[PDB]
Formats: sequence, C-alpha cells, structure tokens
Amino acid sequence: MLLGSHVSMSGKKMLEGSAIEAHEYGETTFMIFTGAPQNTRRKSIEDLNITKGHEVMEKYGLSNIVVHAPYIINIANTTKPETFNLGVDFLQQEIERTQAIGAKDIVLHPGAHVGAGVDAGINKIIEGLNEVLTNDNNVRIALETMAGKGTEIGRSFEELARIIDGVHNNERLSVCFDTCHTHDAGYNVKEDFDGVLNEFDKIIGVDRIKVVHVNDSKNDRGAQKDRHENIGFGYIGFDALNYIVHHDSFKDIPKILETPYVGEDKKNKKPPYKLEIEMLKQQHFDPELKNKVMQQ
Ligand SMILES: [Cl-]
Ligand SMILES: [Cl-]
Ligand SMILES: [Cl-]
Ligand SMILES: [Fe+3]
Ligand SMILES: [Fe+3]
Ligand SMILES: [Zn+2]
Repeated sequence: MLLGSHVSMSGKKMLEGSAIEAHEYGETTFMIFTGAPQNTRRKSIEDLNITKGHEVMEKYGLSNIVVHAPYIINIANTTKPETFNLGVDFLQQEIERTQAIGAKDIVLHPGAHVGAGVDAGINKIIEGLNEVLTNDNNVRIALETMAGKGTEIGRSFEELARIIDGVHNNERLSVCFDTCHTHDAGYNVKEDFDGVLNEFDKIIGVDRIKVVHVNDSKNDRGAQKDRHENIGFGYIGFDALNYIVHHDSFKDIPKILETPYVGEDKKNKKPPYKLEIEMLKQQHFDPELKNKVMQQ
C-alpha cells in the first residue's frame, strides 16, 4: 500500500527531513515541493541532501515519491512572454532536480488562460511542454485534474487529453487524479467511481494515472471550489475515499493526502495525516478523528 501525504521540504535537512516526517506519520510514500510552493527560488541539487534522504527512505521503507511544481507556474499564459518563459525554464530545472531526487513524476497544474480562452491556453501549454521536454531525462509531467475555479485549464478529462495529444510525447506525460478536484468539477467519484474510470479509460487511459491525490471536499459535487476536507468529514465521504484508496486500478500508484490541518487557533494547527492513514489502513471511519488530531 503506497500511501502518504504532502510533507515539508525545507531547512538544512531538506529531503532528509521530508523522509523523517513521512516515517513519523506512518507513510510509505510522500510528495514534496522542491522549495517554497509559491515561488521559483530553488537550492542547488547538492543542498537538497538527497543521499542522506535516500538513506532514511531505505531505512523506513519509503519509495515512489512525488514532486509537485510550484502553484505559480503558468505555461498557458499567452500574453506575458516572461511568465511563459519563466515557467518553461523552471520546469526544465525541476525535471533535472526530480531526476536526481528519483521521483518518477512532477505534478503540474496545467495552467490558467486568464482571458485568452481555454483552447488558446491549451495551445500554449502544448507549446511550453514541447520546449520543457528536451529529452535529457525520464521524469514525467503529471498533469493534475483541476476543480474548475477561475480560468484553470484541466477541469475535464477531454482538456487533459487535448494537451497530451498535442504534445505527442506520451511517455513523458501522465495524469495526477485528485479526488477533491474531480468531485468538485462534477465527476461522480462518490457514487460511480468505476464509471468515472471507464470514462477516463475512453478519453485518456487509466494506465496513465501515475499519482493519486486523496482529499475529501468541503463542497457538493460540481461546485468547482477546490476546498479540501479531512477524509470522511466532507461530501465525498469515507466509504468512497476508502474504496478509491484500495482500488485495484491504483495498485503500485502513490496515493497522497493533501487534507487540511486541524485546530481551533491557527497557532495550534496539527497535521492529520498519521491518523487519517491509520483510518484508511483499518478501513473504518473514526468520527473522533479531528478531536484526536488535536490531542497528539
Ligand atoms: Cl499501492
Ligand atoms: Cl528532459
Ligand atoms: Cl455531493
Ligand atoms: Fe496540486
Ligand atoms: Fe491535488
Ligand atoms: Zn486542490
């Protein structure tokens, strides 16, 4: 069972600290940004502390880790060449870092068309990915299913398919399937998940899902809000999320929790991952989970 969460990548320890945190929460995989999620400033590969990080992963049985590109990348921007070029340049270096880290996939929000229209944005994403994928490496770009807020591209499987077919470099592309996003976009992952996968197989191919993000949602299906909720406390519910986590189609695919911290005061927020993972592994919902997280 490859089950983990987002973990921090910071300080002097960097990847070593990430692996320590993942083991602390009982994880067998984890996801990291290579630095701050909201900027493109990045440390050297040497400073990422990869050798020691790998040592800790070997010690604790962690594998199949995932990288997420910063949220501010927008290679769909057709008006500002500098934003497009920064995104392309950054992802080229991110591929190099990820190849050194040993992750197979970088999760990328496809982009936002910011008024040019979805199809102009898709055309620009294709252009950008063709420049990013210079063939020096095996790391894939895993396009994330998006919830559909604002001018985000990727709310539907068809949009992702149009990007993939446009790039025409299929072994360098994959999909990250986020349960909150697909639910918020309108897919019936709560009550007809196998039907959603059948549609996905027709349009993209389920074999191309290489990362799964496991999130409940604060909103009902189709609301397009992208507000994550702890497992079982939102509108998707535990029965559906547990089914997805254990689904045979996602065997050997990392499942990554991105659920919110719990707590009354922002000063006293605590991570829910250790207890959510225990709940998923035991396949039984615990209504006291949020009160227990506040007690750790
Ligand atoms: Cl698995
Ligand atoms: Cl490359
Ligand atoms: Cl719903
Ligand atoms: Fe994401
Ligand atoms: Fe996600
Ligand atoms: Zn989200």
